[PDB]
Amino acid sequence: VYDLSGFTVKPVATVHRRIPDLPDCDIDKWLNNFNVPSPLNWERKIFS
Amino acid sequence: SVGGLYEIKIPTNFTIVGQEEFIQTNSPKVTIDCSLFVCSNYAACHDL
Ligand SMILES: *[C@@H]1O[C@H](CO)[C@@H](O)[C@H](O)[C@H]1NC(C)=O
Repeated sequence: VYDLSGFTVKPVATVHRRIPDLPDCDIDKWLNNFNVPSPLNWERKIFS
Repeated sequence: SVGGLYEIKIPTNFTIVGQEEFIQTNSPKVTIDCSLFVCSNYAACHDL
């Protein structure tokens, strides 16, 4: 009687999870803002 | 010995006492897959 090393079942898929740490830029939220300025008084926002 | 006789305490009444003893004649048959323990299924470890 021989104990043969049967294969380990191969994982079929990958799952990744991780907290994004940095907050979302939310560029769309500021671009979707309905109170859009005129080119004379163009608004400026810095996404850093 | 007083007059050639010795003082001895001889039982006048008895019982049977039971005493259980366990003697180990066997142990779990541990089997180790040496390659799967050491390397699991990682080819670089199996090569080393
Ligand atoms: C022996 O001891 C048992 C229990 O202690 C008792 O029931 C019995 O009568 C005794 N017999 C004699 C002859 O002492």
